[PDB]
Amino acid sequence: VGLPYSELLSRFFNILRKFRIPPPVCLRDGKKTIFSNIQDIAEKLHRSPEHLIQYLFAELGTSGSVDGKRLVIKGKFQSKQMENVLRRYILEYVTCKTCKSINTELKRENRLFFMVCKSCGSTRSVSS
Amino acid sequence: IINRQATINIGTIGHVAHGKSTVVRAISGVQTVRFLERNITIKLGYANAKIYKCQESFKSDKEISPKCQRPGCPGRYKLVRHVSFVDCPGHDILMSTMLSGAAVMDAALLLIAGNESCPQPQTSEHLAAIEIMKLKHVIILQNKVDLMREESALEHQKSILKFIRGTIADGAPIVPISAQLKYNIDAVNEFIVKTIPVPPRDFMISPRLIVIRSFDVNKPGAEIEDLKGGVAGGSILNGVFKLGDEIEIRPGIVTKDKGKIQCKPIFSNIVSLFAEQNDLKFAVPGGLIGVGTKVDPTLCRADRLVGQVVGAKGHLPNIYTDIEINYFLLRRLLGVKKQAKVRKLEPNEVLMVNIGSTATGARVVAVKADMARLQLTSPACTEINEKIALSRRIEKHWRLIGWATIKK
Repeated sequence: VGLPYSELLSRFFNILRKFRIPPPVCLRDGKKTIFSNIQDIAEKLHRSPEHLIQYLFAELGTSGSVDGKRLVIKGKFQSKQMENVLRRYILEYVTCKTCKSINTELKRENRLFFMVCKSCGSTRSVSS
Repeated sequence: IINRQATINIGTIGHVAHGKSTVVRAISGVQTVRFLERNITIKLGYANAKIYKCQESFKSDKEISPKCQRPGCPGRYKLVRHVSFVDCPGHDILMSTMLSGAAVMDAALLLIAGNESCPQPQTSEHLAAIEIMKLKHVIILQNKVDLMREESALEHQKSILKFIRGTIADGAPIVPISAQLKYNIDAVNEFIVKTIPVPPRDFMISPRLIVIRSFDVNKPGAEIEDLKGGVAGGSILNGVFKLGDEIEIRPGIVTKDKGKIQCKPIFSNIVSLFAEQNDLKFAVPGGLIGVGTKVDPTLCRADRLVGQVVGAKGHLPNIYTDIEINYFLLRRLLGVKKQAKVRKLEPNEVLMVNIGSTATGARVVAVKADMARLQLTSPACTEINEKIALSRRIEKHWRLIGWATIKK
């Protein structure tokens, strides 16, 4: 029977609601990956700096520490694969599938990360 | 309100990158297990939902939370039923797990998005499997409507209707839902109650339990003087279980390694039952329960108990490595957008055979017109007869060929 469905559909219908990438000013001078421009990235895209570091760690087996603006990360990583990583980060962590909102916040939800959006309150995969 | 455990097994079927897990989340509240040791052995996301209805109409009755302030009525919701979710993977490689899930299920939920193609193969295959393994209670759900237009959705619905006519299933409810917006779940809940009657189950019915997960409840730095028994994370199809019963694990075991595999089934006595949060004496069928038996914690390690069947004492299932199947083939393959004729079986070829739940890959030894001899790598079992679904690798994905029955 396709008659009580129609009403439901109608109800559903009734109740309904990129240049942002910054230039990475970094020398590929390696052995230890140094990102001095990362503060600007954090600022422009509206994000805490630590989350990006965490993402990087998740991507590739690295070990380092946070310093005030500048990063000391172990590894010789280039100005194109890091760039690719950045591009990915900007493609999925900034973007929310249901509604593209600005306000996104960090949450440690158990070992794998899952962030929350301040506008609606939805759990997004913070790994893929 | 007393904390009552699960009453009926509800499963979800669909396609890859649609968001079945998301749907499950929307329905309940507890996050899915999938996507190292704890909640990793099973490929089915565990979800605890609640059906408590207020009777102080249609959609304004069902709620997620037990506390009621949202619709308008000041009174608390009345006890109906508690439900658990079995989320099978909708991927083309791990179909064995899906098949395993299927036999455990009592109610089905189909998900189709209104943006992709109309005749979807995987969904069709799933439907076929459902038809095979005795699951006449099917509910159709629409996943994505917000991205599409007014008439497009209607067209999609019409197409769906056209599709479901020639099949065995005729009476199936249809609901439009959004997982991310959190709406129209109440209607779904209502449907779950109204359309599907709960089958009668006493304490005389042949015990039937299927173990998917294995638990070793041991703290890092605990003495031998105080030890907890091995916990088997298993779901009950039928038969009510209580504390103080004899259980046997039936797919056999490889112990002595030269050496024949002629051995008795794995006997065990129940110590404790782990459900919801607190310990309980009774176990209502139709849900995954951490059954703590006299089995070792060494056996319940990580990847040793995968789809192993459990039965109560005084019933005899059977250890099978070589199976005698009576198979029937269809005319043309179901699960393409390009219908192809079903070819005859070739000797020594990797196929996937699922006797009810037993997730097994089998090689063909002898080819006959009606009978087939199959050699199994992973262990399998036979209860009395059990409805069997067959699947073959032709074009990257597992594709259904027909139905089978064991002659023993």
